[PDB]
Amino acid sequence: LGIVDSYLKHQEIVLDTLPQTVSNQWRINNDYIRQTCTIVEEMNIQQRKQINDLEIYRKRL
Amino acid sequence: RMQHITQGRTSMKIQFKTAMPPTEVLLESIQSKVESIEQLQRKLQHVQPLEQQ
Amino acid sequence: MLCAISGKVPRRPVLSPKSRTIFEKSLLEQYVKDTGNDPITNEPLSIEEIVEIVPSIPNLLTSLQNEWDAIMLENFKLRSTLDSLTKKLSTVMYERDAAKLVAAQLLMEKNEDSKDLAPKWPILKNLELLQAQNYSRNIKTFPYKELNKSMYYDKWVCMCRCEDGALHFTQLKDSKTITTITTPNPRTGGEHPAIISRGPCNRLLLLYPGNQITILDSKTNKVLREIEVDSANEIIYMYGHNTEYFIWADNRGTIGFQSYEDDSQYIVHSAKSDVEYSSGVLHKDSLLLALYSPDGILDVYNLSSPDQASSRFPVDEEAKIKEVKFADNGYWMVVECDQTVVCFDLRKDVGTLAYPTYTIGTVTYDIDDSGKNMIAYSNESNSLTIYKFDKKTKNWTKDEESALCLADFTDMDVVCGDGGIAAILKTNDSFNIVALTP
Amino acid sequence: MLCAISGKVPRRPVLSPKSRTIFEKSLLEQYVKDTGNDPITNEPLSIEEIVEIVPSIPNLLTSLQNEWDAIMLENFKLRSTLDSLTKKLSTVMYERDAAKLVAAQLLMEKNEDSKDL
Amino acid sequence: MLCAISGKVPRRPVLSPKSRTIFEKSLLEQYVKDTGNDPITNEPLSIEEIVEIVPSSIPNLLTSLQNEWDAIMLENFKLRSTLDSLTKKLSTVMYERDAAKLVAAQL
Amino acid sequence: MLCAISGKVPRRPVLSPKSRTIFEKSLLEQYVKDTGNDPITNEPLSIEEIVEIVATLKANYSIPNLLTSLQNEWDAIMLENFKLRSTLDSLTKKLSTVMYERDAAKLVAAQLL
Repeated sequence: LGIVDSYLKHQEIVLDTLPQTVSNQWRINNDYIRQTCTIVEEMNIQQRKQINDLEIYRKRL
Repeated sequence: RMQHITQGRTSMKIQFKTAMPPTEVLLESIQSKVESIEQLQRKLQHVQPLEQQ
Repeated sequence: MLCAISGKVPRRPVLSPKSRTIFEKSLLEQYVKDTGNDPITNEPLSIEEIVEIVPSIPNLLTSLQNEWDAIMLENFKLRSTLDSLTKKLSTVMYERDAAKLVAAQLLMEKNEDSKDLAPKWPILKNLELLQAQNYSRNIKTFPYKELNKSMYYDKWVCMCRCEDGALHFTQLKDSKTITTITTPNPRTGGEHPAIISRGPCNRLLLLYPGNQITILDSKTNKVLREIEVDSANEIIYMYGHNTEYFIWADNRGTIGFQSYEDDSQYIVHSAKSDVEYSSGVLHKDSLLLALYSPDGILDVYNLSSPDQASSRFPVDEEAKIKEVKFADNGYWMVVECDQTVVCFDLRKDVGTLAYPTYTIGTVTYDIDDSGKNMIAYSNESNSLTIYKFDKKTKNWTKDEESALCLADFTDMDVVCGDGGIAAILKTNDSFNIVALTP
Repeated sequence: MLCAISGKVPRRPVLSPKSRTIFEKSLLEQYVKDTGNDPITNEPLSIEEIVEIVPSIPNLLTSLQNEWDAIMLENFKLRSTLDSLTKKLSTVMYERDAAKLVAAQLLMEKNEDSKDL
Repeated sequence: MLCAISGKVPRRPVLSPKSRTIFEKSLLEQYVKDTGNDPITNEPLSIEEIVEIVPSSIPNLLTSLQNEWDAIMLENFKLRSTLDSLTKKLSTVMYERDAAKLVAAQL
Repeated sequence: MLCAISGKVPRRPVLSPKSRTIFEKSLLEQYVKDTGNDPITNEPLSIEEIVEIVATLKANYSIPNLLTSLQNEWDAIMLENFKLRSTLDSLTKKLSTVMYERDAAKLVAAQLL
């Protein structure tokens, strides 16, 4: 009984619960992640370039 | 009541199933790239000591 | 973490120590080149003071915090509301007495006021039981009009019993002829069909969960076809005597036509978000379909015009719709509520009644296809009363009453035809068929 | 000392000068944002009038589950009891509505008493 | 919620509006009746300005769990900071070893 | 911009000026109170030197679903901390052995030179 009593209240919370979120929140979440993916790719490349530039500095010095 | 909530949820799930697989595919790309990045850091901070040596 | 200037996530983030603010590198550096300042504080800032930055559990914790916030405000308002309402409850107990001062002074003032002041049914006083049988009340079995050997239609009413892997159908149009037909139940697990309707040439439409329809030939007992309907919403109406096509409808109001023999099919109306239906009924001209549920939703769709909007008919939510019928006159839509009847005149504007709604937990009733004869059963007296709609007095007038010689009957249906009037009286598990005779 | 909104010991306790009552900051702030009022007295209250007050491991989630279900049972017993009181009050609303309905009927029957001569 | 003077949960809790601070009723009132002032700030304070607080764990559980998560993430990152620095030390020693392995391969 | 300690987006983002690196506030502050230091560089770092910086799914809508997700992620990071300790052991062993491999390679060099 008492689990179901609290869970019926839980259900009444789940009912209430997103129009604000519907686009913008997930739009921002996605676009933020796309930003993080873009900078993550750039950081991969930037690291690679730094590896090569330090290897050439050793090979020259 | 549980199905009534599920009808609400569905109304959102149809909307958000546009955005949710992008967020998943993006987060999978993060997990792939951050491994690639940590390996890049490791080799950078080994060749910096061998430059000093 | 947004750049203050762009409002967007930086691709090369930097921090100003003056404003403690994240920027895109280039934007902060350009602003400093243009001004020598921080953009937020306006304080003097060189490029070199900028800090370049070296490259869901706590969100769930702050979520549960804000949820706890919302629920504590909720239990709070429930406490405040409960106090406000018990205050209004003792106050409205007092308003029963405060009303007794003003309203009961008015009641003693009004105690002082009132103190100072188509075939026609014969006479039928006898009855007999023709049948008693068990049935499966969850098998909604739609009645069918059938063309007599004289070219006019008789409605047949049908009850189904599903038991021992067979379907048994008891059918009548009048008190003279009652027939029981038996077919297998085609479904392999013995699962009961939810709706059954006759089609032409011995066809039987059987609707199963998941919107699966089986066409069964009732004389060969062979499955002719299995159709899986493309709707996520439960089918709540399915009818065959439309003759190439049957008609079906969702609880959301998708309405579709489907060929028995082939893939010829079409949709005339599409699912709405804000309705639920439990049943439907089709007008004699086969163009108007009423879809309804007990909570007073009654929408009529014109099947000839897919773009024509449904007409909403006004019924009180507490009335509770048991059944809707279209009368043989073609212009009464007869709505059987639990204790009262609402009759709409379809010639007139939507919501125009044919006669005022009036009330005659003990009683069940049915109206005939004329819309003008009613039989009602009382579970207290165990008797059938006949009411007739009187064309001079515009009301249901009691005409005769007859007693049964016998559980409670929760539902009933009337049939009439040349053989005579019969009442089908239904318990939750069983039915009785009673002829009415002179 | 407990928050009057939550019935729980506040993490960031505050006091209204109107109701003289302890609250959790977030809750009284949310309440004032939404209503402009004190929650107990319903008098106008601005945020600037709120006084901010100057100062098991694997089972901890089961402890939370039990304590949270204690909120949530409490929220049911509140909501359900408040529903029974709204039910009896709905009948008292039909009492006051039928009192208005009958009073309307009787101020008609007062015209009837006025012609009874 | 502790009295600033005693450090304990008051028996009759009150607030000074001047210091925005909880006190035991009698401890704050002894200072006000004597001085007319708040004892923390020395600002003027009457008895009528003392707010007498009308008598009455999930956000504690959240605070505890968040600080437990802090301690977990600090333990796991003292492990990660050690792992990153030791794998940097490992790679350093491994490459200096390889410089010597290029020598031994020639030899 | 993710926290170096947690790999999440911070709730309360902060930068150590020592390591020029982004952290969640309570994580960096817990290190500073415990150690007085930056957790990346081990340089001295006071609380005052920390530069403070100026969605949920459709199913993540109920307390049972949100707590079960929470407990899943919490139990995950607990077995993750235990495995992190056990893999950190496998690298610590390999570090001590390889340091002495370098020194022994210098001995093998002395034999071969």
